[PDB]
Amino acid sequence: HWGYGKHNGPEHWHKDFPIAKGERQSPVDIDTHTAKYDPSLKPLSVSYDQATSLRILNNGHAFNVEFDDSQDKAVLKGGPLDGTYRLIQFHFHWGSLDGQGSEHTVDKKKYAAELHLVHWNTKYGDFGKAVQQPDGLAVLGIFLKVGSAKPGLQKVVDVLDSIKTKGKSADFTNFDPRGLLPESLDYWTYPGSLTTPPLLECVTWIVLKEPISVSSEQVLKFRKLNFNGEGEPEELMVDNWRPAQPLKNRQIKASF
Ligand SMILES: [Zn+2]
Repeated sequence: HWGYGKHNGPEHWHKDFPIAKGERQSPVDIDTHTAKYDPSLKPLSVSYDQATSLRILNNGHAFNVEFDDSQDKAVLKGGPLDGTYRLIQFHFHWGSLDGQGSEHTVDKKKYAAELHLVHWNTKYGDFGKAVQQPDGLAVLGIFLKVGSAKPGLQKVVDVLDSIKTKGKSADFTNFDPRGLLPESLDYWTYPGSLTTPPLLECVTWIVLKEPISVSSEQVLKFRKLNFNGEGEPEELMVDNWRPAQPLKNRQIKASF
């Protein structure tokens, strides 16, 4: 029964998911002065040439664009990672206003939104097994600021009308996630968690330093989605972000 409201939001999650108060929760504030350059970090390898998108789903918390992860089609490797992580889905977190919406923050700065590209470690065979492992997932996080339109985002914006409410899905084949990336793959990395229930501590976070720019009209269309199901009272899908959690005994490493 979790969500983002006063009554079921992030301050409540710990009662059903006690790991909400654990030692490696996400997101976190990235203090750019405290993050250390780690000259031992490899460049990221983002291999999305054969990515096979299938479907877009409104799950009542966000929308997920789902990929065929039955083979090594779209993978993330290198950087802080050992082995091969397969893309399974991406989604966003966003605000009611342009001054909030990201989950990570940079020197306490909040971006308008944040893209998460979710990948699982192929050595665990399936996603459900991977989330039970401390190195099971790699999530590539990309900040969104409001400015110029992102052309590679418009096919997503265009289909949101068709998945307005919880449980609605649409075919979403032949979408190229390379169109969502910034120019630079410079990043921060730290060990953390899923940012929604069940809040499992299974994620190597890789957060790109360079935000992508989207237009006010693009983000306005995200804010027209609904948390509710069809024929229920309208609740706009906005402010689906968890705030920054304690860093505790963790160091954030910079690739640059
Ligand atoms: Zn997310």
